[PDB]
Amino acid sequence: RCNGVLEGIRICRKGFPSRVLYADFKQRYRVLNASAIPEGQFMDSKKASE
Amino acid sequence: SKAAADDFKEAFLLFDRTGDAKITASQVGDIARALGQNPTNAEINKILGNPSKEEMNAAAITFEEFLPMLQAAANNKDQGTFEDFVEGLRVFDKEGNGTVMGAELRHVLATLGEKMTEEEVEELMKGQEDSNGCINYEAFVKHIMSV
Repeated sequence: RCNGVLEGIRICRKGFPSRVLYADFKQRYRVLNASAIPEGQFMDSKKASE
Repeated sequence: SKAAADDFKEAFLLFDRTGDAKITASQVGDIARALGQNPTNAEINKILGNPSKEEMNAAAITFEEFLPMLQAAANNKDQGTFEDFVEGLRVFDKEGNGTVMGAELRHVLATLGEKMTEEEVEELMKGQEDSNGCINYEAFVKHIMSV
């Protein structure tokens, strides 16, 4: 509480809880529009998920 | 329901080697697959045990138990989605083209999860993998879903 950790969580939650790392995002979900999501993830580790 | 498909009873006469109209419990997994049902082997195992049925001791069957077990497996055919089969193998190899290196698919199909023999793995790759060592799984999963 006194750290700021709990306050950073607060401010976050005013917020977007779950946050996926891009590769961790590719792999697990490529399969959803398989062709177009795989291309995105492979073509730009980030731009992909996009 | 009949739609009463009486050809399931005619196929039971093609799998019973004694002609007495009974099929052992060890054949029921492969005959559900030959009637157009793909229950996983753990599912076929569970159901059996679930019903205090031991596949470890001698077994016989009657058509009156095999018919309702095929009808209990027939609801699970909604799990056979080809989007997830092609996307599984698309996450298994890099680049934008559907090719698994030969030995990657052979060792994964024999040792990961439900063990497929390497004889059956070679019979499922025979023709779809050429001498480049690259299995095109777009046509490979197409031909696996043709049977």
